[PDB]
Amino acid sequence: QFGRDIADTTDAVRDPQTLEILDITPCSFGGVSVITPGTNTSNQVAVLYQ
Amino acid sequence: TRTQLPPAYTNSFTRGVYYPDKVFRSSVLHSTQDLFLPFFSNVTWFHAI
Repeated sequence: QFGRDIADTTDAVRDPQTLEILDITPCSFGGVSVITPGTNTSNQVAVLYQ
Repeated sequence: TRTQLPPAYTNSFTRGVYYPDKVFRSSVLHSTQDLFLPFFSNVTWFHAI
């Protein structure tokens, strides 16, 4: 009825209506960072998603 | 009129493993605790001849 990954987590599931196996992937997660020239110089900044 | 004869014996050659759960697992090594048949154990044999 279920699958589980080696991270102990429920990776996949059987649909009760269609008995079709479905794989889950979490909502996208992102690492965020900010770059600056130094406040005593300029305020334009660039952003980086890791 | 049947004849009866003392029990015979044989050996548990690594059988009696059964799925412990209804969960799909793959490419993995996993461990459990339950009732299972001990390997290499003296086990009884009967016949009807």
